[PDB]
Amino acid sequence: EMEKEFEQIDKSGSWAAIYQDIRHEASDFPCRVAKLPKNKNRNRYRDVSPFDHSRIKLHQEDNDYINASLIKMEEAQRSYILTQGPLPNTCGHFWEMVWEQKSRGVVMLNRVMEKGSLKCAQYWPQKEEKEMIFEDTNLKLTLISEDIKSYYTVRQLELENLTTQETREILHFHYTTWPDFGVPESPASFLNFLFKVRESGSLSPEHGPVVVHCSAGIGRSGTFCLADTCLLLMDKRKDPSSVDIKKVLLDMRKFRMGLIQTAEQLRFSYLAVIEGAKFIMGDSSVQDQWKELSHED
Amino acid sequence: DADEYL
Repeated sequence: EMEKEFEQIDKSGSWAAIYQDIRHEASDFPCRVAKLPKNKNRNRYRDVSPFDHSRIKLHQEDNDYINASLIKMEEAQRSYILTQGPLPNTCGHFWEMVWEQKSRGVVMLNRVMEKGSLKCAQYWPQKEEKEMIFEDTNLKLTLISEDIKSYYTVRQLELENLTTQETREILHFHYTTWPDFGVPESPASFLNFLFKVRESGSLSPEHGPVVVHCSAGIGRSGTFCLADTCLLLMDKRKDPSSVDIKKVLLDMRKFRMGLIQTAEQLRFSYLAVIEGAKFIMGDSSVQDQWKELSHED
Repeated sequence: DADEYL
């Protein structure tokens, strides 16, 4: 019973404690490749590595390493690629991962700059006229269009494998309004952003896994994935009441470490699922009842 | 504190 738990935990102020218990129980698997000295420069963070077992292997015989993990939610029937914000030398690898994994959507939960610092490189072209060519990986990236809404931007990018003369359309979902500190006070904008991602077909099993990133690819990306998977299971199970966000979270941490970085992000995910479930579970009156909330013109 | 992360 999740509404219960939220109130019960908030009233008692045991968020850190509930959270820390999840940290303590979190799985732990080797990250051998990630720690190899030749991949030091592919890791934005030394303390944030993909497990060897779920890491995404680039299909280059060169060095197949990218700080990216495959989160496969078996019961939820959805896979996500959680990755760090590309570094300046790993932007070609990122797009190569996108390409080789058949990903249709890329979900960015951060801004290139946050807290006065760079949390991710400018890995996509800001201008239609200034396409980017990834020479190391031989990919061409072109901004086709963008749709700037108040809390997110949906971009239509064109990824061209220059080697095969083959082109794909990549939808870029960029939640631009996540605050520098703390989480959104309401899950409204995140959830509406989540539903457009879903609505685009980017998360369908017909495509490769959606590529979700933030700066380290664990906190906000974990929020996105946890919330989306918990929403999948509720509106799938005999009783939605049976979905346990902590167990969902722990199954996700089997695939990538540290998903959800603060007790506030864990609380934000409980908020998000609690609110997301209300709207879909049975308010026949709406589906997307995030008018004023997300505002929209 | 130092560049990387937790």
